[PDB]
Amino acid sequence: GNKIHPIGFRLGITRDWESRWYAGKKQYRHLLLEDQRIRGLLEKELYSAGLARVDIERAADNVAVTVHVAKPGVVIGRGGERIRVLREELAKLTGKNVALNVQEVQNPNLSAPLVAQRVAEQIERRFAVRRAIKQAVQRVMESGAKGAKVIVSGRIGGAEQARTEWAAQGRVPLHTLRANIDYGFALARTTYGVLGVKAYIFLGEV
Amino acid sequence: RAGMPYVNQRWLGGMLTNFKTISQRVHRLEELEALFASPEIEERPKKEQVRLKHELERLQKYLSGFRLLKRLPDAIFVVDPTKEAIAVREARKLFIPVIALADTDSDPDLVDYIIPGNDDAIRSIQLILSRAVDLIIQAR
Amino acid sequence: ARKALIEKAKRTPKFKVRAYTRCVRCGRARSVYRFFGLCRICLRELAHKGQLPGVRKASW
Amino acid sequence: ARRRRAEVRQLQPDLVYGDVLVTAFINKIMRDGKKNLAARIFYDACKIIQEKTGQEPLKVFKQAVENVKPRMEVRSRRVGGANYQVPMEVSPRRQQSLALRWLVQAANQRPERRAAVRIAHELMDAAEGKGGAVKKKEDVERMAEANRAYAHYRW
Amino acid sequence: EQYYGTGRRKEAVARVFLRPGNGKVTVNGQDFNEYFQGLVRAVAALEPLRAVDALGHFDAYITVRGGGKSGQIDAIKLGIARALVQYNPDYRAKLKPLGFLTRDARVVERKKYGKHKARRAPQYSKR
Amino acid sequence: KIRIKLRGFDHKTLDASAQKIVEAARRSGAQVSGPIPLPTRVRRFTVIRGPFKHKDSREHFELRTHNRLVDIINPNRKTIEQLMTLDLPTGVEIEIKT
RNA sequence: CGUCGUCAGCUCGUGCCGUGAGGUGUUGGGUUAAGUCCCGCAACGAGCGCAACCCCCGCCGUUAGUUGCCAGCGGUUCGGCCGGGCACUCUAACGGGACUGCCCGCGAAAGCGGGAGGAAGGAGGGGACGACGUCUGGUCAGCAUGGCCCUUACGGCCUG
RNA sequence: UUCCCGGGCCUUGUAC
Ligand SMILES: [Zn+2]
Repeated sequence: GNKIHPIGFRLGITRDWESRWYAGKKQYRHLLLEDQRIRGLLEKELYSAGLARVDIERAADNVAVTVHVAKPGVVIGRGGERIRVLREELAKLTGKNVALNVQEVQNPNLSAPLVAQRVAEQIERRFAVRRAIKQAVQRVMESGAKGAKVIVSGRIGGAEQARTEWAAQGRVPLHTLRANIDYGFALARTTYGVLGVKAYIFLGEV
Repeated sequence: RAGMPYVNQRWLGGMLTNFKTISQRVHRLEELEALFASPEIEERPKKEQVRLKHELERLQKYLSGFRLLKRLPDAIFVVDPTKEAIAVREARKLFIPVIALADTDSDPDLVDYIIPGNDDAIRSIQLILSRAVDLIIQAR
Repeated sequence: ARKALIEKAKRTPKFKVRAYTRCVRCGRARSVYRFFGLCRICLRELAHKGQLPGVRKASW
Repeated sequence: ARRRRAEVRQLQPDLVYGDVLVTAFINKIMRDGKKNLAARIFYDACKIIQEKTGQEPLKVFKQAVENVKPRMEVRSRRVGGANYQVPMEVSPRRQQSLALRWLVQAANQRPERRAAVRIAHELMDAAEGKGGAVKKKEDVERMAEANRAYAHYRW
Repeated sequence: EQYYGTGRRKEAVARVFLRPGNGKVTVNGQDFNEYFQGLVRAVAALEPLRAVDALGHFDAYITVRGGGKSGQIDAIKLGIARALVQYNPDYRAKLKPLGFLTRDARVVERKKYGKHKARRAPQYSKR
Repeated sequence: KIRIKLRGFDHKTLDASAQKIVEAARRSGAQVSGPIPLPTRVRRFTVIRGPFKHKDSREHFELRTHNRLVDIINPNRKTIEQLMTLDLPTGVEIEIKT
């Protein structure tokens, strides 16, 4: 067992870093800490919006945050007021005139994190696990997506014994570098403990 | 020397009962053949090209001639009904008339149109097949 | 990794030598690196998640 | 090895003499990977041979080599939890191996203070047919051919 | 006029300059024998010379950097081989079979975690 | 007489930035020294993959910094104003020293 | 995260056999590091696997010459020290190159033995990479979390 | 490759 992170395996090629900036040893730690704090706040807030990715850029004493959301309607609001207060929040947190940006993800069925949170919510709502997994994999397969794989951790249906479910279809070549496999993990909290869901989606090559 | 297809290397088990699956291989061979004659081959470094060359060679050896069949055939011509018993069974199962150049060790009942002759003796096969193809060409 | 222990490290302890380093993510004080200010587990997790600019898997 | 034949490494022939046996000898003298020291020991030894004994020490070295070269070896065999020291033929490669090995250990075995004089004395004596290496070879030979009754175990 | 060869072996790099002369070799502005003083393998540098009836025709200027003495000698060897090749191509026909125009490419293997040094596992007993 | 320092984590964006600067300067009259590659600096971090034990796991990570040099010669005033104005990519870091 | 184990195996679609459980594929001969590949064979494929794609070392080339280098020039208070130059080493980026590719011979083929050209010759030498699963494996003391337990104490602050 | 240790594949007797 003990498969490695599919994203960390492809940082060099076919995948790109979430945080894109340079800093010396003198100030690496501070920037990293503030970046982590920003990510924490944003993930805590915008969960309802269907968060996908948070990109952090720095050019010169300024931050350019990009947020990938399924539905920008939630984040922006009725006439672009919500974002404003959101901006202010970040502006209050770290006083370097951040510039928030929102991007909408095309066909949300082809984003592993979104599938992950969807399945997690289904689990949290006491759904049937196996049926939900088949539905999810089929839904992913409908929209191109040359491969799909979904794994659920354990403690299925409040049972006394934990067990992995697992289901996949298509091609999921985890061993090839030129794969561009999108990965997503979600955690579901229920009355009988925590469950982990993983989703891999395979989209073309080269 | 005719439009008719042929199988002359080895009868892959299921060319008729599993025609769709073999048609998948026909499609694959077509796609490879197209790819090698395309100016997009500069990707896929030399070793992968060599692997694809091996694959293409294999599919060419085995599936050549069969490529002509866009669908199920209308009849089958077999040199030896016993050596090619599998093909006979498939044709029988799919209501495809069978023509055989049988010999002393064959089953007449399994062939609709039988030519009692020789299976060895290159001369005999040459004569029979030449006459048959000439009749094919003449009647077009 | 008690909470009280976490806040105890964020005050000047009347002398220099009592000061030390804790992980800024989990409050571990056993495998923290000066460069990042993270424990080895958190470092590995964040590196795999691709949230460390320029940090990549090494092979040579 | 279970498949291959473990190809023999071809040693680089010595510089002064243009010979491979000398290279093998100096390699066998080696400890802790000090080539220069071993070569110096060998050269000093051969110079001592030259001064003491008239003729070129290359020939005396070679002659000692085929002097202390055996032909029979006894090997253990495990049949029904018993030992069967069957005699067996040695390939020239194996011959050379044990010859050089015995020569070097015998050289190290002498009670003389300096290594060079020890190896020189052992070399000259082995050429003559006396010393530790020679006596050990007749030891192994007499251990062999004494249990010829075991020869049926071809192995 | 400049007959040049590179020469590299086990992290050592050389630069050799052969010019017509009486057969004087100098490295780092110093005599060959003095530089490799006491090294029995020093003469293992210039057998490429004697292979082709040289050693009487060519004065050599050698600038060599990096690696150890044995690596130094090997780099010099390959350098002179390449320079002699540059002199006249035909020499190749008699140099290649003797094993002088190949670049030896075995270096120190990387030390591996879980081992003492790249191969040696820590000792364990009392199974 | 003006030296231009380019530091980065990604070599591709660094090369792109250096190319942009060199091209813009070359267009702007006087000649330049050209992109001088410098030896990259490597930091290494070996960790235990496991959270509790198995000290024989030891996954590796590296952080490498790539360096450039431009060294514009015979500075022009309009060349100078051309600099400090062109927006640089996010990842790349710039430095100016006479 | 460790181990079996970087062992080579674990399955599916369609088609054939059997009334059915099921079987074939995945067995047999040979060969590989390998379920790698060939032939035979009622099967033809495909997925996770192996291999490859990625990184380093080894040869060469094109952009690039400062803090790197100094072959051919002029000085030098002789140390690249200056004037001077990117020839060479290097430094980094992008490529080329190795593919049983050519020849002889042996085999029905995969292949085998021996040559040549090459820096390298028959997975060139290492790295990253761990399949379906087993071990009620390890970790509630990195962290996260279900249920019990304590809250003038099993909480917290100092000295030793 | 006889034997010691640990594996893989193919063959045979008694229980789920
Ligand atoms: Zn931590």
